[PDB]
Amino acid sequence: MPLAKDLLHPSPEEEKRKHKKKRLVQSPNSYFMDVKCPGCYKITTVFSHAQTVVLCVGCSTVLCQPTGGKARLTEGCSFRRKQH
Amino acid sequence: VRMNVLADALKSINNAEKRGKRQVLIRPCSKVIVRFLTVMMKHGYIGEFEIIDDHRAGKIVVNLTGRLNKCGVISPRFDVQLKDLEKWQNNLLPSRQFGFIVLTTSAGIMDHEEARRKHTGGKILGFFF
Amino acid sequence: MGKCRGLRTARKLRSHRRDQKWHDKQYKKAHLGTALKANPFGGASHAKGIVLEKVGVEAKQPNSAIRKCVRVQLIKNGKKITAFVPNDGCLNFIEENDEVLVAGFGRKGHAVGDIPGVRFKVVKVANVSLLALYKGKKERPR
Amino acid sequence: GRMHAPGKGLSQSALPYRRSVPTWLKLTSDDVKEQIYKLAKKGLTPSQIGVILRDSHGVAQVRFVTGNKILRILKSKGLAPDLPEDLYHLIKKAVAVRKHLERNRKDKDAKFRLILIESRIHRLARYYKTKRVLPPNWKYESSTASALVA
RNA sequence: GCUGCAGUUAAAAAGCUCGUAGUUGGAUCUUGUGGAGGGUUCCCCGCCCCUUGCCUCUCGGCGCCGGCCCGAAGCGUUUACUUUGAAAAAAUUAGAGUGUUCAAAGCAGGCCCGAGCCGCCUGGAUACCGCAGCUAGGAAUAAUGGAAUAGGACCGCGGUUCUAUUUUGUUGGUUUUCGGAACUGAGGCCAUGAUUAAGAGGGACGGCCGGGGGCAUUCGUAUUGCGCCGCUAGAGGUGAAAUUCUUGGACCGGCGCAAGACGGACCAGAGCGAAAGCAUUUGCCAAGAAUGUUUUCAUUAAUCAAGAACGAAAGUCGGAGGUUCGAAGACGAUCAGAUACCGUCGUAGUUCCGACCAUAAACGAUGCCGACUGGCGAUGCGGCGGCGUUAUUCCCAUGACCCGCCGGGCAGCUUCCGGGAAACCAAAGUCUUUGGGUUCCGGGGGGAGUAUGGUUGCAAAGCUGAAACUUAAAGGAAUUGACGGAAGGGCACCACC
Repeated sequence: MPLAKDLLHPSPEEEKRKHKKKRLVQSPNSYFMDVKCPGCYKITTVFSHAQTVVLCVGCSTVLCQPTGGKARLTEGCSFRRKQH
Repeated sequence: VRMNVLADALKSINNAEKRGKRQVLIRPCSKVIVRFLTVMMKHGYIGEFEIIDDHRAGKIVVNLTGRLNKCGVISPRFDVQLKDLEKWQNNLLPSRQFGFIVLTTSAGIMDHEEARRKHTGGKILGFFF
Repeated sequence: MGKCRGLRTARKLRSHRRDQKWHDKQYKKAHLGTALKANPFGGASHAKGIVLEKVGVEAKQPNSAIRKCVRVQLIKNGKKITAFVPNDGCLNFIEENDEVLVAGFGRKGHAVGDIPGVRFKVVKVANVSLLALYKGKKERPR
Repeated sequence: GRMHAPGKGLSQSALPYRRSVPTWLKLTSDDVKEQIYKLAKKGLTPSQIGVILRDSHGVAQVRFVTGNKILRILKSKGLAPDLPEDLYHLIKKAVAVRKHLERNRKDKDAKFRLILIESRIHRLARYYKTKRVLPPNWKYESSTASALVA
């Protein structure tokens, strides 16, 4: 520490690269996403850390896979946040 | 745990002032800490302070100067009856001339100098000088 | 520090102090009364006895001297105490099978100086002081 | 930190300050309710229920599209279980331990760990039973453990 | 040592964990304006919705012109705390007055007139009195309180039941009425009632991780013994020897078999476990930490007398086994002596199964939980971000190597953070500027972990635990010398070759 540093107003990601409950306001580090690949032609919305298999109603019947954190998607783009 | 919130609070601002700082971060924000620091601000030992708001309990940030030497807590909270007063303030203050024992009364939170003019005893919280 | 500072902990304080006071040496003698039972005195400042017989008592090193004490039995206990005799030639003014008056040294339990095994001294032979016998302002009453 | 291990750790969920909808979403309060009731039939318990909504459906959480929690919604029907799943999962674990302990009497480690999980039941029970969520005569024993988990 | 002590090494943290009593416990439920008292807003009436919350009234006063208004009556869910009253024997004490010759005391005494005034004046205060109980005011602080399987509001109505004794002048027979009380239905009116989710805890979920534990199974070499084959004289062992072994042949070399024991190098200031502890293969059985999560519950917590589980090695009891090492014991040396160090032989034990035993330098000689306060480079695990090499199927499956970031873990380096008697320590720091929560424990050195009684154990012992008497030192850290059958250099024919 330079022992005089500001703490009222932090840098956009040089003082918001910190742990999420050590920030001034607590934010998640997760997001939603609007998908719609071909294997299942429907505008699905899915959480980033899936935690469970997300099913498909088309020819496919799998979209995700829950790993140790985020979730590995598949061969279908479909991406957004949106906003959060 | 964090049995007493106010007691953990003052040690930060005590430690911080010694090293040479002028901004701090104290959590988790009790109403009791607010009215304490209000009285401590009037006399002039600290500057204006900003209360950040969270739903959890909030966080408070303070701007301070080297005028403060030390603010301590006294726990557990004893009673005073305006004849016990003189005995307390002798032990806890560097001098008669200045230093301020704080306490809470039914007439609100205030210094000892004010309580004597209202004829109100009550429960003692901390001190500073 | 390192101990309770509650507001309702009067019991845990006043019962702890009442226990840890007994580890003090002084307190433990006063209140058990084992002092009284073990001592040849009843706690009385002086005591009276009858002579048994003169002795010579050797000194502790470095000092070497012979210290010419007496040995005495008491009136009211019948037990035996070994008692020092003060200044030069005062031994002669104590005669065997008479009464004497004893008194502690001034250290209140412990043997004093280079003489071991002695915890008492002698002050009056028979209503007459060792001083006036020694100085010569009185004479033997016999 | 931990209540029967020496450890300390952070992994707690952190919610945003906001709490609108937010805007993007659907299934009015009422839609969410019938979506839930179907799941509880299938044996999905309240913790599982919120997960299976959050992962694949448009909710952030079911506390900002309803004025109630997931459990209170089920309770208002009368379709809530007679003991909390929290208590159930403790008791569910300890029976298998006792089976393994009968099959192997030289697994002192298992015997040790049972003392922890056992005592952790009794502490939890003394929360509910004082709050009038359990009968004030109910106790935990080998026999009552067997019957209540089945 | 409450104010106000100490526990790494000086006396001193239970071996370790669980756990009731006890003690302690997060955040959250109202502010401005005229008059009055004091400044230049701010601290008895009122106002925004509230303002000492209400009504309902009726009996006994105040009013104003039958009619109307406002004091006293029930009280604001309950306590602690604080503030004001009441009620407190004297003496003592504090303390006012008073010249005891001054004082310790004492409660007195002082004035004008020749007596001729037949008198005058004045004191004998006041304070204090732990508690607990009695009284009134305050509403911050700390406990406690309500409608979530609804009942709060209004003369809202019904259904049902009981009862009150007043009046028709009085007294009797009857019937409603009025009042009080009790219970039942359907319907209006409430913004119709849930504070947040602790950088507190519990629980679910996902992918991983580890010489963690239990059970089963697999493998290696060595050691010892046995059989067989080959060659011939010494072999063991030590500082030097000897006991001992040996032409029915040892040692040595080759080949096969059996028994028991044991997991090398790899194996590290690396990992896991509460501690004690835990390394060959593979499978099964249950368990756990960390991390990820916009999931769940909503204070469920912290530390702990009683009580409970685990707890090295040795030892005890009953069975199995017994290669190796080996207390005891028998020998050989060394020594004046040598019950020893050294060599040979060797019982118990060492191993496994079932019961006991509860102790260790069970040592980081350092309680547990929480907050705050420097820098730097690594390592193990999880997650996330990235200019690239690298694996394969040719191509972002997930692998290896490189760089950076975020958690929690074993550790290190660095310094006028600060502390300490110093050694040292980012904790042993934030301590005469002393108070975050809580448990255990210490009081000069011996006597003594002895005496004694209690308790547990088959035994061995464990736990609990004094005094008489004795003594002025015992002990810690550091510095300078001397000494060392300690280490590294150098030197002398009073040293050697």
